[PDB]
Amino acid sequence: VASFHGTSTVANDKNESATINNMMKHLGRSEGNPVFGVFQKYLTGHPKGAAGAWMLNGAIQILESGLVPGNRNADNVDKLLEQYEYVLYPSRSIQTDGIKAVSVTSFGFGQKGAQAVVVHPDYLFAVLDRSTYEEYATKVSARNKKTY
Amino acid sequence: IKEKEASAVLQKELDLWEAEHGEFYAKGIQPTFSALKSRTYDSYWNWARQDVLSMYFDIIFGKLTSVDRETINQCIQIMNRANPTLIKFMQYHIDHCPEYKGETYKLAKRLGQQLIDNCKQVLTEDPVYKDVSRITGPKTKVSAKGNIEYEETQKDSVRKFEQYVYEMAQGGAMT
Amino acid sequence: IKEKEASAVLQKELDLWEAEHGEFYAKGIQPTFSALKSRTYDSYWNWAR
Amino acid sequence: NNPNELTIHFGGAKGRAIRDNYIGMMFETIGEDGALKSEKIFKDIDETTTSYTFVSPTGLLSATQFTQPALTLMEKAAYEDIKSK
Amino acid sequence: DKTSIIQPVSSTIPSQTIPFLHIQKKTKDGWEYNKKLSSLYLDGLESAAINGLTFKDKYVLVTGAGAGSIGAEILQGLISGGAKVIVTTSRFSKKVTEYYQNMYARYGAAGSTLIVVPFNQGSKQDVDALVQYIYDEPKKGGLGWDLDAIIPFAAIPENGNGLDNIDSKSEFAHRIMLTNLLRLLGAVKSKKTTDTRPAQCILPLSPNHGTFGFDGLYSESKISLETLFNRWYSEDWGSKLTVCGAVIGWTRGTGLMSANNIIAEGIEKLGVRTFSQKEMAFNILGLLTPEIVQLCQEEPVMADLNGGLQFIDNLKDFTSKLRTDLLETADIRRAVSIESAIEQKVVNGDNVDANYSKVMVEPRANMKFDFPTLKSYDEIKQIAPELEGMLDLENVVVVTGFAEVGPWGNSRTRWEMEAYGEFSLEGAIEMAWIMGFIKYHNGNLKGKPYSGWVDAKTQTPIDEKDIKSKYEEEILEHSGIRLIEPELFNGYDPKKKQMIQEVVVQHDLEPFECSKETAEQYKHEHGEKCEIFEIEESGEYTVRILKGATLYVPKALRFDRLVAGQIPTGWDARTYGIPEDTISQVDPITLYVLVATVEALLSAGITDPYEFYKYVHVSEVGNCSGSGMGGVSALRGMFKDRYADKPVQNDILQESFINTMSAWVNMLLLSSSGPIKTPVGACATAVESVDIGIETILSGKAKVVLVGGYDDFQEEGSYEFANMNATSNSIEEFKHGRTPKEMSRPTTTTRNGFMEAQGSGIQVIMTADLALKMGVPIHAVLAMTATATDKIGRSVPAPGKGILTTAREHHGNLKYPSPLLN
Amino acid sequence: IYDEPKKGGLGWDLDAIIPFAAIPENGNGLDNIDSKSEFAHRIMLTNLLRLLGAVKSKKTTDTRPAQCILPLSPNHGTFGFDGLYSESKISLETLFNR
Amino acid sequence: GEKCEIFEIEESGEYTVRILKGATLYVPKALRFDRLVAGQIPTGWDARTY
Ligand SMILES: NC(=O)c1ccc[n+]([C@@H]2O[C@H](COP(=O)([O-])OP(=O)(O)OC[C@H]3O[C@@H](n4cnc5c(N)ncnc54)[C@H](OP(=O)(O)O)[C@@H]3O)[C@@H](O)[C@H]2O)c1
Repeated sequence: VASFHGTSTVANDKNESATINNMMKHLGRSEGNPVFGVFQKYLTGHPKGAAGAWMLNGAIQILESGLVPGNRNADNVDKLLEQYEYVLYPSRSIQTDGIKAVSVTSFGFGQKGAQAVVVHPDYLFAVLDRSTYEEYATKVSARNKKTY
Repeated sequence: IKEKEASAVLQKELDLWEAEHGEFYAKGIQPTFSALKSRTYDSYWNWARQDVLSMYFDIIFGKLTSVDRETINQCIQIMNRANPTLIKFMQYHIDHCPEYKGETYKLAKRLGQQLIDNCKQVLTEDPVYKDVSRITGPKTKVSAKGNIEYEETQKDSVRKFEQYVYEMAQGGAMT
Repeated sequence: IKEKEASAVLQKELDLWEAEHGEFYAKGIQPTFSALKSRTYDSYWNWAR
Repeated sequence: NNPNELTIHFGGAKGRAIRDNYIGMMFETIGEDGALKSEKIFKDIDETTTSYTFVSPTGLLSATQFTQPALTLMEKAAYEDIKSK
Repeated sequence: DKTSIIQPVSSTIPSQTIPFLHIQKKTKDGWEYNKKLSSLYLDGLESAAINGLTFKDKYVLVTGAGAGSIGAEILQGLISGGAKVIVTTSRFSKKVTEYYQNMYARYGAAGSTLIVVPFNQGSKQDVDALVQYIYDEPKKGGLGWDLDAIIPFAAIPENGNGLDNIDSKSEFAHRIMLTNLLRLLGAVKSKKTTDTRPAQCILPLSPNHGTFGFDGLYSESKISLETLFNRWYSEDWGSKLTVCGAVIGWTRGTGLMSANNIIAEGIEKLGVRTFSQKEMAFNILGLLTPEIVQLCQEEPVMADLNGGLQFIDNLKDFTSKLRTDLLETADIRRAVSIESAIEQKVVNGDNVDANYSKVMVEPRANMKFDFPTLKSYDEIKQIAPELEGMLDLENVVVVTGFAEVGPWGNSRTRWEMEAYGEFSLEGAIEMAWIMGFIKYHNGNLKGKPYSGWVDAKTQTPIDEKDIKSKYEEEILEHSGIRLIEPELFNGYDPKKKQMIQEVVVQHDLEPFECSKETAEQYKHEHGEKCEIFEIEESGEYTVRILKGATLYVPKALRFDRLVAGQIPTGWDARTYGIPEDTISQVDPITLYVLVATVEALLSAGITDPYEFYKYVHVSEVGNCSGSGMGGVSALRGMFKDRYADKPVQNDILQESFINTMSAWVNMLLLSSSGPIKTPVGACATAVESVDIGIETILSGKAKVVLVGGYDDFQEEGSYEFANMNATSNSIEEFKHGRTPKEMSRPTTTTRNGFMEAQGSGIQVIMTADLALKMGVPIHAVLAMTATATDKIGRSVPAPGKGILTTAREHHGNLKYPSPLLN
Repeated sequence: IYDEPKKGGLGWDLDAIIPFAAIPENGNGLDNIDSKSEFAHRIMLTNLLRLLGAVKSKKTTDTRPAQCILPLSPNHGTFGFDGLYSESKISLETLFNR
Repeated sequence: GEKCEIFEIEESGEYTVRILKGATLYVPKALRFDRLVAGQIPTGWDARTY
């Protein structure tokens, strides 16, 4: 996915897609493998300060469940964005079979933009041997009941 | 006093309209069209890739088996929007659809290959409206308790419009 | 000022009727029947002679 | 009002009574075969095409088949008005 | 896909048998079934069945296509073929247009375009304006279209208005169906100029002219539509319009007159047939085949889709007795059942009959916490092959916790309202709890001992199910993007935004009494332009302002931005446990940051903050969070409030800061000494904070660091965002008929700016090995993070593509690929 | 008509109705259905039916039926530009089934 | 609210307004403050010089 900043403004919604398309182009995405656009600002609004946090929780919840939310106000995607092949603009929640990693780009005044990338927790657990993983799992279980 | 009686004049004018026409008519003729409220819906080029995908997982999650009629309905709907980019979008997905992960993937990869081959033909050909949904007829029964329920169940002899037209051919003059 | 704008309200109300219906219709629906204006004609017994 | 595109419509009777004129236009371009190939100008117009569209990005007044009628009309108009005097 | 039919259905028509869908042809005697035309029509329908229709470059107006109506089913047909459709809704709301949008996303064939417009067919003035909006040029706001086919189906359900009760609803219905429908055609004709593109009208005729009962003017409306056939000859518009009348038969559809779905099964037993809505859509879409089209272009065409019902004498009596017998079986099978039930309840006694009714199970809510589900090890070795022993755990950041406080409540009740659009049961009692709808009362409740959920307003017990059915209306009414409610903002009423006006007095005011030092300050700050005089009986002075002084008159002005994503109305921290003292002191946004942080740590499986110090030193628990412009409520206090000398907290300036939030966090929860930093990226500030968190942790400066963002919405911030033309004007959204919950429109072709909201957001990131050594839930792995400055300019608000540089690399020659990727 | 003389009525009871009143409207083709046309439609149909729906209500005894006479026409739009004259006079035939 | 009146000047179109008894006004005032010292930038500093 690419959790877009997506502040429903004229310039932002095109510039963000432009950057995503160009950077997925330069890195050589396999043609016809676009990243999905999720646009929480449709639903939550734009928390002028904390936009990135909502976007990042969205990214992590996505990594966990595998669902991909949709812009349920995607009335009609602007014609200009068809030129950005390497992106997709869903408007309907689509539960997929699992997501590897999610991008989070957010743009600010005075040209301080930023981008985070959240890879799935599973690929972390595979760096470590069996005993450590199983022993960690037990402590997690215990903590889970305690927090519950 | 002057506007207070001229207002009474236009009131004795207006009440005539309502007296002759009645309320509901006056409430209903309230003009509501405003060009600013139009909503043009165009971006099919995006919904196409949306729907290809939504099918791609509905298949593997078993929520749409190939035998179904709705899968074919929307596959027709897909190819009604085929773009040279749509072919690539489907092709990559089918190429990397991992079969070893289960059996539904094989179904998905194969149906996808079929649809890809089809859109490669219907490409550049004019969109077509071809309904495939199952024909349904009325069936109203009353419960053994006595409740009147109306069920529009599927016909068993008339399932495709190919058959519906033949049924319409037999008519009722000789019924 | 109060009746001068409420009169404007009922005017923006009334003009809707005419705009939707047009003039001739509004001029024609003017009710004209009044039982007092009846004219019964009976006295045949005199017209005969 | 020089537009950038024109869509001809073959509507009812007289609509069909026009697209037949377009169909009847059969020009010749001597190919490598040399045969007098009475070939069609508008391969896009047939007995099925209901309406045909012209496009000129600059403006229809620049398309050769439309500009030169405009020119010959304006010139003959000026000439005739002059001769009237 | 393109099969080929050799045996046209025309040959399947039984001899001298009238089909169910036949075209009629007019003769001097009248209309009668023609075999040739109807055979043609059926052949086109069969071709459409096995191959299909196409309406590419077909410009159509469709009216009265409400959801669940016939007109809605031909829309799926028009779009799927490639039409250019105008639609119309007698009423326009959110659910209407989104239904249309779902339709267009599910059947929007390439090239097809849909247009939803509000239009009441009852208004002469709506019809005047609509075709103008259709035939006028885009440069004047029109559409440049040219209608090829009109489908004016709109009609009113009027019923029970017999001949003597023709009421206003009846006259209005007659207007909608006939005397305004004809005006629509008489307009479209006028708008036409070329006689090559005739607009095929489709007229929803009916076979029942007063043959049914009490329907008001429905009859002499639908029957007056037939005059067009003769008028197509009599009048001059024979080439502008071509009439193609359809006689829609028994449709077992909704609305209109569906009042009879129960007797359809009955009358179908006479060998007569009804139709579903899709079937009737197909039967009419058949009236657009390119050959029927031509056929209409020279002859008015009566099309009888009535499925042979016209061969039933006194169909009224038939249907009446069918419905009568149906009700007579229903009621007797009901009453005899009731009687035999009560007879048993008497004989067997009312003590065992309750035991026949099974004791059903009431459901509760099962709010767990449910750390992300751990797959098994060997299983994970399949998702990832030999990635083992490769990464240094001590240098991998991992978000171990997170939480929010947003207009949809916490991170769960937002994710649900997002991914599901509807609250589950648990996610509904939670939103009730944080909105202050229910309160877990315990102990004795009106004498009885009680331990369960209770209403908050009347304090009466409520089961876990009635939560949704009872509050879901209010929750969705007071949560998320909505019009701004002033009680959340100290009386900030956008309709009456207050301002003070610099005004010079022209006549000295009346002398008023005041205090001593106040009078002194007045004199010192007004000069001789005022007077002060002591009241020897009081010691307090009088003061009179003189002509020429400058006064400040209050005023208000109707503001535009009436929408903002408020925190769920009724949210209060006491529900979480923040002591009333801190509440009374600090800026509201600090409350948000605290209530976020606590449950963030909770989401990390951390009960008390001090648990960290069991595995890490105190100087290694930082807080790299920070706002964009946090404290606006206190900046207001120190700038615009003190200037008014309203009673203001003395030390407000300590909260006006941006690091003052993380200050309170450390002061109230962590009491740590790790690296505090505080970014400000006002819009993109919560992501740069994460970059800071990583450069912190990987540096070894800290092993745990809170990282997030937060900000508060207030008046002075909104007004100035408006004057920059950044947020979408609310008034201009309501002229465009956009409801509040839908004017935040990312990527939309008609987007108009953003919609600001408030709240916070927190994440407790952490070294990897420390995470799995504490045993916390590793929710994620922040692989990359960066920021960038875009390019030289002269306008701050315009963004740029600087962030692209996270992906730039070198592509000169790849004969030797970099072995380092393998 | 149906009220009593003591209340100013007539005590009559109509045995037959002949509602012929109509407007000369002409030249109002299909595109120029104007206010005069809507008024004419009102006079000829949607107010004529109301007259009968009223007389029915005023009746109480089913022995004296009021024979309506309806000025139908054989030309349903077969002539030229007469406005709503057609779908007025032709809507009068629905009564038979009604 | 009603606590004031507005009336148009038909000769000007611009209105008169009279405030009525009971309205809330905002009178200016001043008060001698304490902190009269701060490390100003050298008086006369101006960027144009740079
Ligand atoms: N279905 C049948 O069995 C049958 C039988 C004989 C004839 N017909 C004809 O076929 C058509 C289909 O009707 P139906 O019975 O299937 O469904 P219906 O319930 O008659 O459909 C009514 C539709 O008309 C629109 N509408 C209502 N009032 C309106 C107004 N004042 N202005 C503009 N539009 C208005 C509504 O659209 P919004 O909700 O978007 O406002 C609504 O969806 C009818 O017009 C009828 O003449 C149908």
